Amino acid sequence: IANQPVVIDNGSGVIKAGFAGDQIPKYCFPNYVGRPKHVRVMAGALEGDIFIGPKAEEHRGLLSIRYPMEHGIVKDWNDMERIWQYVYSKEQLQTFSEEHPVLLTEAPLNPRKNRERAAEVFFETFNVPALFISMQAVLSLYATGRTTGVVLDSGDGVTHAVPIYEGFAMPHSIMRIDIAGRDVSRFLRLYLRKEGYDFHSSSEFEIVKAIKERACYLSINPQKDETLETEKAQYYLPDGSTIEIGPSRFRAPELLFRPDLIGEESEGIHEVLVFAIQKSDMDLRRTLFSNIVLSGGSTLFKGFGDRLLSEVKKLAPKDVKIRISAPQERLYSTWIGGSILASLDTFKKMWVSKKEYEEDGARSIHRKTF
Amino acid sequence: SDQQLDCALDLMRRLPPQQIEKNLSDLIDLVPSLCEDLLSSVDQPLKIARDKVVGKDYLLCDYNRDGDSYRSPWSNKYDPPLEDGAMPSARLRKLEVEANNAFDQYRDLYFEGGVSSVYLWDLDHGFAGVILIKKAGDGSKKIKGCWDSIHVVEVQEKSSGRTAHYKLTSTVMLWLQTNKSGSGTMNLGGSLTRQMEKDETVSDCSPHIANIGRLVEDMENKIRSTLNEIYFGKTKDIVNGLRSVDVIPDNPKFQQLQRELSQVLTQRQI
Amino acid sequence: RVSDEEKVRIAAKFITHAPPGEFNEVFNDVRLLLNNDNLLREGAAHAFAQYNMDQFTPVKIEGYEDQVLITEHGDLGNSRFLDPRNKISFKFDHLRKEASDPQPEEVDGSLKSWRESCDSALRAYVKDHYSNGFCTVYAKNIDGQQTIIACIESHQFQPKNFWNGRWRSEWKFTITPPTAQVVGVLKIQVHYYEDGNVQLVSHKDVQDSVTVSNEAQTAKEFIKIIEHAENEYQTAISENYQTMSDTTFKALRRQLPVTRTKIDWNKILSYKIGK
Repeated sequence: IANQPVVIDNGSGVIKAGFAGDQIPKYCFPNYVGRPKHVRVMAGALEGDIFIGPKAEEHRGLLSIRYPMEHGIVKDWNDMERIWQYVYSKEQLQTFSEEHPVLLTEAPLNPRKNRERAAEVFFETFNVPALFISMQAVLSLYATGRTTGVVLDSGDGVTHAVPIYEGFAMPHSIMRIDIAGRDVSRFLRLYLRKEGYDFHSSSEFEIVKAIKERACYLSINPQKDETLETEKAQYYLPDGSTIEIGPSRFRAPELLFRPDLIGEESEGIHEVLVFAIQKSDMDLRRTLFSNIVLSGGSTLFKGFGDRLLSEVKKLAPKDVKIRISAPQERLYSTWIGGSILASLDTFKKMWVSKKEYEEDGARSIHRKTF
Repeated sequence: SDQQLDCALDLMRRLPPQQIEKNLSDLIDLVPSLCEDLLSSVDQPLKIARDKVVGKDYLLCDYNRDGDSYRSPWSNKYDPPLEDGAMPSARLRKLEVEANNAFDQYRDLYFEGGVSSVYLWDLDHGFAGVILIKKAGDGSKKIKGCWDSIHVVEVQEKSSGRTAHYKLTSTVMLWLQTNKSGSGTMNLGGSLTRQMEKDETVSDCSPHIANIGRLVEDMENKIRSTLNEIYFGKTKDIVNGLRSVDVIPDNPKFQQLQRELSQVLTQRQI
Repeated sequence: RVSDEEKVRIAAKFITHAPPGEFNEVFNDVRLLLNNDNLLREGAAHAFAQYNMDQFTPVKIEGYEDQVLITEHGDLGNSRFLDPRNKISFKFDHLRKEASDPQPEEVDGSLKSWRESCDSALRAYVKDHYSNGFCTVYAKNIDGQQTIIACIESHQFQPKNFWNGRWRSEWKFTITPPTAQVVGVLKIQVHYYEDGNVQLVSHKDVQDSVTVSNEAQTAKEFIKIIEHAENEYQTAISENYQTMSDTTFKALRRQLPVTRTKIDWNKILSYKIGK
């Protein structure tokens, strides 16, 4: 049973899906489960009472949105099962789970219990013929067409700098933080309350994400922007009322570089990138500096790459050629790589078959990934 | 004998840093002509001193010491009492008292224990300080350990514009002992040194010591995180790479992955 | 003026406890320190004997095509060492890297023949644990007692990298019917010296009681004890330190303060506490 395999690229913020050997993921939607706050009085209302994807985006105000996955670690397993069921259902894929092999993705260095429980869901609840979990950095390099280079990424949950050199993903040199787009959105929400405009509701939380996506920019010199007084630019909400954003827009994405502002000890994106290069061998450092690939949604801030280049110039040894490259479609970089990896004839060897899982168990899944 | 000093420094860089005092004393026994050179060049754990008039501990360095006696930062006096010791200026002494008080609150927040000391020696173009800290771990626990600061800073005050070129040289001398988990006992000894220079404009609100402090805080957060990794980056790959039981099953897989990557390599291109 | 006898004792302490990646360099550092060679060269020769036994390092004898570890259990006493696998005596030169001019040895080896079957097994499991692994399983009578003494090591030294990982394993198995007694110590050492030093130093002492049954069983039982112990050791050595050192190293000094805010210097210089 070697049908066209499916590539479900997981993520805390957004979840991508579709078939192998494709240019773009056809099925992209945000990873959450909306449920109705209000009392459904009238007959002929929205049926089901568990909303995922575009229906939930259309009917935000009704639904109490909650995310199942934080920092690449699922909290609510029943919610992720409903999301995966919605992916396979007629509203999105129009396929059965029994036909196609599965390509899953996860952030590196996660708890193994969650990886085991993920496999249990795919093999038992769904009747998958073969499963395969993989890295995000390895796929992003397959999407670009390079083998050597570091992959800095920044989704909604995790930020991790994985160094790879000619098909050798060093498991030891992988740096990681639990600081990312969701924490930046939460930090921007806190700043908007300091400005004046309070947002506490779960449906109203996605307006803060929309403001973060649209009206934000990362300054090169933060001390210079602190001394100067801001212009206070405007933005229209979904309702109609205008909001002067003020200094919150530029101080919000500083969290990624300065993790002390939220109140939690971490390295930072720029430190993690330097740190992933340093932990590798001495001969391979200069090739890793030359090939730095960006990925994820939280790398799309204005003057983000320029700030990363300046931070590398400050920390790294002098007289070294720095190059932070990036693809055009930074959001769909990991999925394209999975679609390429799935289309290859080698893919049959790497996967965990259902028969092999039934015989061995979790140990076979731990062996095949690394 | 310049090669002897190079070898002496090379030897202290390879012997355990836990026994610097014993090995340095023996190294001076073996080379008595280099005694003055080695005492200046070889960094060693900081000595504890006690100010009897105030009833407080201070720390000892080469810079604060003048001859056989050491200026206490609390009383401004040397023990044993020298007749005409090398004191700072009355303005710098007042600044030095404010340094001690500021870095007292510094240490007490980061460690919540141990002892510190701050001494600033007067220069014509500048004011140059030493910030010593010594924190001991839980003695009752089987895991022993300490953390030692040797932040030396040099501030070049400019004439016009009120700006100041800072030059921080920071050493961090650590020894973690780990005796737990019923699996054995490991003792890890670190010693990284990092340099940082900066020109900052002087504020009337915040004095120059606060500007120095900002370098210490940022340096300590970075040195600590750098240290932290140099521990794991080596203790992980090296030890795991030597005795990995999962190396032999993954070696067969890696050889399969070698055929696979090679098939991927051709297909990535076209 | 330090006495010549004082100079040798100072040299001995460094040579007896030097990191094996750079110990031959440490000897060179001690020799490059003190002018005269003969005083250190004579003193180091005795230190090297005691030192190269505690390392468990093998000298390759020219025509064996394998590596025989050297310890206190191989020491014949006449400056020559046993090779219990190939069963030939060899003279180990302690300054020079090689050991040559071997001598065929013949002993009844009744206690020694039993363990050599267990030895040849152990090797295959050593090869399983490490990419490059060498061993020696000494056979000897100790004050009437009957004792197998397997040893394993691993040497991974590179000059350019400035890091050196070294494993040494000591394992004694006393044969007593039915119940046998085991004593073993397990020492790791890693050293990194770039931009400043970091060292891993370790050991685990293990006391175990085993029961003898068969040659196939006793060969696969001791190895099993070693396999589980050395994995549990590496597991703890890797997994505890990556997390627990991070928290205990943090319990001494925290990465940020108790407030989780970078301390304000303006606050420190114009605030009062207490009552």
